[PDB]
Amino acid sequence: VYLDRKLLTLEDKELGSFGTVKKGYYQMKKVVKTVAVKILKLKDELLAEANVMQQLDNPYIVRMIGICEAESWMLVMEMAELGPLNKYLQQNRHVKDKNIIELVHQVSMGMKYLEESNFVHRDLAARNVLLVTQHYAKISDFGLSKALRADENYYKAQTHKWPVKWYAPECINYYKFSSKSDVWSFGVLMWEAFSYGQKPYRGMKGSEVTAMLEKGERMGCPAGCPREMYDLMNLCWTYDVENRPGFAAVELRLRNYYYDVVNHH
Ligand SMILES: CNC(=O)c1nn(C)c2ccc(Nc3nccc(-n4cc(N[C@@H]5CCNC5)c(C)n4)n3)cc12
Repeated sequence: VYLDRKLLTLEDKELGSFGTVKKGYYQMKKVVKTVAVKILKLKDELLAEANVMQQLDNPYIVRMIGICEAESWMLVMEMAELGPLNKYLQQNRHVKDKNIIELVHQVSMGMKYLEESNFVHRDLAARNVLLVTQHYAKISDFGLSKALRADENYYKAQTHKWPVKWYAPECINYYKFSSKSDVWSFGVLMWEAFSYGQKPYRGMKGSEVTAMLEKGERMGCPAGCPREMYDLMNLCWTYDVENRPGFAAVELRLRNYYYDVVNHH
């Protein structure tokens, strides 16, 4: 878990600026590993974030190499070279619809695993999906993540920063976070991906988003997004937690549509 700082080389320039994200290199048993490092420069939160990641083992989740306590607290992770999914899509507007399905399906596989492992992500958004390649997505940013209690299906937040546009109505109304509330967030993530990284509920206040959802209104279908994918987004946005599908059902719908699109092309 605790890394040797002598074996870590950080780059001067930062990838993003909580703290900062920097590129580095970790001298391993034989090969040198390119890493992305979360630098605090909050400590308990970074250690809790590292503890969650240490427990996760899935191809569609960012792997943590370890933690290092130096001039600042550091979270060292395997590098996903292409960066955040939203920024990638904003910069590469010609990514094909089939490719977008492939990527959101990968996110759904990672989330199906998280749900099976009884962890709630609580910040599932396109800015928190990183690309290894144009055809390989991983989920990152476990800072708000919680291991569910053995006797409960949800995490109850004691007191209300929250990305409200990604949050299910029960998160807002009852401060209850479950895998079903991550399904809601995943619906918003699908909308962002098919909208090529555009922000959801454009120009609206958090209170206006709450009022809109309460009226039963939902975001429209993004340009070029297939009806089947929009139908899935709307299903993720099922107001009532009990009637909302879980990730096993969401991943299966995506898997089947993806292979239908693959074999049609
Ligand atoms: C803010 N800008 C960036 O992160 C970023 N910009 N560019 C150009 C990048 C290129 C590669 C990677 N590669 C990577 N590979 C593995 C892990 C990470 N991580 C990033 C976060 N936080 C960022 C804050 C919210 N979501 C992401 C965490 C926790 N891990 N990044 C990240 C970035």
